[PDB]
Amino acid sequence: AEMKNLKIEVVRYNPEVDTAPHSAFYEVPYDATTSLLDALGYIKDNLAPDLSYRWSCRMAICGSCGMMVNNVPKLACKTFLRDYTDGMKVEALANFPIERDLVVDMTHFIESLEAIKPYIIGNSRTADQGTNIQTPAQMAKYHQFSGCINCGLCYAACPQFGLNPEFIGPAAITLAHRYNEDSRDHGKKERMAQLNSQNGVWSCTFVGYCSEVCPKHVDPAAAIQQGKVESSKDFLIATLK
Amino acid sequence: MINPNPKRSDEPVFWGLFGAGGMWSAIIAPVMILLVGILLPLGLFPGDALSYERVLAFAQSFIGRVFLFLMIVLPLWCGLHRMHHAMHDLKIHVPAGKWVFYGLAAILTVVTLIGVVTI
Amino acid sequence: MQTFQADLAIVGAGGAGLRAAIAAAQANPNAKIALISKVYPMRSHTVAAEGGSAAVAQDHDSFEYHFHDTVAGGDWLCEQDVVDYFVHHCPTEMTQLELWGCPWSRRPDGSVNVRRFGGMKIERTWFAADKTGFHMLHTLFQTSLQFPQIQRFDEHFVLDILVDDGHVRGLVAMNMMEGTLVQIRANAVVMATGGAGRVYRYNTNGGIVTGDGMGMALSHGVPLRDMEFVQYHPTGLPGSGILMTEGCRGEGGILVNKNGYRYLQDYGMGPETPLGEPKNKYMELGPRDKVSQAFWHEWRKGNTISDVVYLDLRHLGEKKLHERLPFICELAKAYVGVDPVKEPIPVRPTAHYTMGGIETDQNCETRIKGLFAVGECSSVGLHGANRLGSNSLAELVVFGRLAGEQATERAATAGNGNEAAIEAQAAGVEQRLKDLVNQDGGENWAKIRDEMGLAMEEGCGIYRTPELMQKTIDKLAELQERFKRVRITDTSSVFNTDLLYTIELGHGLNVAECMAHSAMARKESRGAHQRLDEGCTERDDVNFLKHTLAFRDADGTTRLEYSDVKITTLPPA
Amino acid sequence: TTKRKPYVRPMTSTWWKKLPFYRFYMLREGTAVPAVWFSIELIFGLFALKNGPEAWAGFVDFLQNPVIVIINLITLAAALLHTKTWFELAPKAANIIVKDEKMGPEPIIKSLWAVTVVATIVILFVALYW
Ligand SMILES: *Cc1cc2c(cc1C)nc1c(=O)[nH]c(=O)nc-1n2C[C@H](O)[C@H](O)[C@H](O)COP(=O)(O)OP(=O)(O)OC[C@H]1O[C@@H](n2cnc3c(N)ncnc32)[C@H](O)[C@@H]1O
Ligand code: SF4
Ligand code: F3S
Ligand code: FES
Repeated sequence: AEMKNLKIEVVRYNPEVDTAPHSAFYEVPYDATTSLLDALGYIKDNLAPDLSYRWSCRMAICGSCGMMVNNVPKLACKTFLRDYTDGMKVEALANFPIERDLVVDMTHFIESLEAIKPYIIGNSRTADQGTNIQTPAQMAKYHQFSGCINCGLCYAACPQFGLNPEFIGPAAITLAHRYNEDSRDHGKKERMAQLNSQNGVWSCTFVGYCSEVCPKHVDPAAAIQQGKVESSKDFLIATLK
Repeated sequence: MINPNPKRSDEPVFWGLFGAGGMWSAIIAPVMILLVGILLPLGLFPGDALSYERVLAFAQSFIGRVFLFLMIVLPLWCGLHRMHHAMHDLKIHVPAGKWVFYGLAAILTVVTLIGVVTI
Repeated sequence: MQTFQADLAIVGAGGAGLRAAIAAAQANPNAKIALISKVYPMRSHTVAAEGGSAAVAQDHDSFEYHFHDTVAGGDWLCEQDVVDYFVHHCPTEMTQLELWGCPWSRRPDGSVNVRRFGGMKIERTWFAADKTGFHMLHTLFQTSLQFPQIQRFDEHFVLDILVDDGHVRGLVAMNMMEGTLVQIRANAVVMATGGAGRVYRYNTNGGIVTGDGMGMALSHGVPLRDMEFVQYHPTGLPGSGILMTEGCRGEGGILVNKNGYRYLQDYGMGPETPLGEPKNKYMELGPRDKVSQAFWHEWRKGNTISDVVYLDLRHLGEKKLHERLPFICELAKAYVGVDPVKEPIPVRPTAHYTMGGIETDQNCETRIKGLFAVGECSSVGLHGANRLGSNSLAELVVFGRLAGEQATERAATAGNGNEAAIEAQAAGVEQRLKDLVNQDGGENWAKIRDEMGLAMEEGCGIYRTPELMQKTIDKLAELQERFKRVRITDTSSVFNTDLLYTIELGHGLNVAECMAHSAMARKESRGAHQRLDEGCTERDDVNFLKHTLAFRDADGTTRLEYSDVKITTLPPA
Repeated sequence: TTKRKPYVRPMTSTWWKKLPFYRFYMLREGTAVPAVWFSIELIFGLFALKNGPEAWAGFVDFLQNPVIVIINLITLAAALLHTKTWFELAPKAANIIVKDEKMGPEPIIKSLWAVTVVATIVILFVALYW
């Protein structure tokens, strides 16, 4: 047959040449299976070979994809042009420094996530002794908070993060929470120092956009909140003794 | 980049009151604005339910002084919390903003505590 | 070039690499290990694994039944001394993953459940719903954060390795953000860079699985073992190639043609089983290849739906679908528009896994002293002519650990090398990068990419013919000429993916020629490698029970050698 | 010297004006103004109640204004929105397992609305039927 075309607006930036973001427009063929990631590949194949963007897996599990689409944080490989016939506008993932085109400086993300210690601490059990015993009951305590693919859409959601780039973030808070609530760990006190910081849970105002854009339904807003409970118990504890 | 030994904050105190305050004004406020803000001045009540002698007969009882202090003070510590943070959100720099808002809350808290031990 | 010293470098932060980094940090607390990758470690292809991972667990299993299931599943091309070590260490590494917090799906009593894959009579695949790769790559990446020994070089694109007098000495990588090169000196290097499945037009893999680690080993005289065995996943979404786990059949799911016939009984995996109870080795849980081949035969008889077949799971139920196939549900819903509860899912075979990889002994060392290979990039000789589904992920951590331990010893007895020689190698990578940047010609790399995919798909497919193979050898050698006329029109330095993809393609051409030449030479039919022509339509243990080694000389001729299969207890028959 | 140019996008005090979800979030914290105004009001009526029926009659005269009846109607709007939204967000602060499954929030939002209905009925009944 004959494929339709969509005027896609993508936000370009080359730090060796521009003084700031420089917009563009590309005619992209499409049908009912074409993603934004399919479009970015096409543009780079036939329209602008110098166009850069992160990607890999193509099936919404890797998390490199992240970028704004009509000012919504979303994964390109799960965004489809069929829904943007009246306009589209890809911008590099919000609240992050832009390094080039659709790629952003994820440094603060990785340092945050590194700063809460996301790994089993204090369990002397050794592989010979067989596995730990943990029910689906103990597992349902944290299982939803474990599906995070470190994509970053919620940092672009969160207006607090935009106002306070020292805020450790929804993801990072959810992850430290995911280990607090695992019956196999014994290192909650090694994490509270970060979570009790002003840049901890207490920089979160329950705006709730984070969980709304999560492509894996982790509900970070639920983890943090539960962390303010906990942070508080710890406040209580410490203060009262 | 990111600190190693950050200062444990103090927000779990305010957040505690703002929590308590937010939950009181969610269950009780709706009926309180109905009664006091609408029925009372519209006389939409049977007989002398909301008449000066009855309201003073209630306010002066023990259960009334406790409820009138909670009705006033807990939503204060919840609203003024939210304002404090609305400020940051709106990028509005208020000097000693922690003192202004929370000091207003304690000011009014004392002022209402004075009131429920009666003038 | 800026230099940094390391006790060992590990290229690739997949499951394999990362386990290697851990072990290597855990074997030498004072080591300074350099783990490098062109993508942040949690973007590695590992994250897309949905089935499970294999290790003997139940009381009625035996290392011998896994041993056997792997040897036989591999058409006896397996180094039986390697497969022995493998199944004997799978239990300890799945357990060690659980000790690190991997959320393995559980039996009600707190024990780890197991389900059935790859045509293994006794079920022994551990899993975390159908997200198992995802839970396994993160458990490892997250657990690695605690070893200061591990220094990462996130989004460094490793260009080449430095070799001299038969020993490896470091590597040259580009800092992808800065566009600068960097020298990493270290006396063991552990390749862990994945398979080469993107050399196919339609594949199951992410955009980064372009083969770079194999192609580097080609350039230093290391030989890709067994590269003609490309396993095809039987159930991939049409067009996208997106993978639908087997765990759609280990849960009872069925494969039907355009007549609703469960055609797979008609091809030696009869009789048909009842909707209710799937039985291992039969029907939709058949031999991998057969389940793919049978698609081809159905397409001959005209029994495909216009061309797909159908994977029906409706008779699975909401609880079971959403508790053990959540991912599969949403994937169907978004890329083909199908509820696995209302409708059936259109699928067909898709290039998936590269059996072949860098040749390694039983220590994952290659012929070059100090250079090791582990993971999908390697061929430690575990899968022979056909990988047992759910054996791959176990490989990553069983041998990942080994590599990590073995690289750690090797670098601790290595002894120095010729500095002027080494730096002259480094200077040699740099020059070559410049020659590529200044190369011109007005050839479009992307168009070469697309043809190389169409050729591998046409000549190195499910069934193979000397005429089409020859045509793909011929197409690829034509493509090798055209690459030299590619012009890299982008000259920037900050995250220049125009340059990098061009580099990944030149690895693909090399690795793909190895596959093509290796298949054209193997005049038999074994495992994934099936030949329609006369005298090559069956296994030939007289003349070909031997590994295919492929080398590449500096004149760009792709030469083959052959080596013997270690047999221990299970003689072919 | 590197060849980078980490372009930082700036955030305006009007960030919430863009996306609707953001706006509903300002609105939901906006209910903070009518809630303290009502607590100011009650303090008035308190100290009017103490200064005798002369002052209390002044107070009821103010409540009738009726611009103050519109404001106190807006206040009854705001307090509902708060209740609606506060009830949705409370359950997330809990992590509860019921036979191997994280539950909520629907069973928690259901109970909170049941209590306020009962509190509203018992309060309307005590201040009016006597
Ligand atoms: C694709 C796939 C594979 C797969 C599967 C499902 C899909 C869609 N399901 C499986 C299953 O159910 N059971 C199983 O046993 N295996 C399954 N597989 C196969 C398996 O996942 C893979 O074969 C295996 O996971 C490979 O992992 P590995 O550790 O070997 O490495 P990788 O994850 O593929 O990542 C490669 C790393 O190398 C780095 N890299 C690549 N090129 C470079 C260069 N040039 N320079 C530096 N680093 C490089 C990557 O960045 C990454 O770190
Ligand atoms: S919670 Fe969701 S949005 Fe946030 S990082 Fe994790 S997967 Fe991404
Ligand atoms: S958007 Fe922000 S304020 Fe908290 S709930 Fe989410 S991190
Ligand atoms: S491709 Fe993996 S997240 Fe978009």
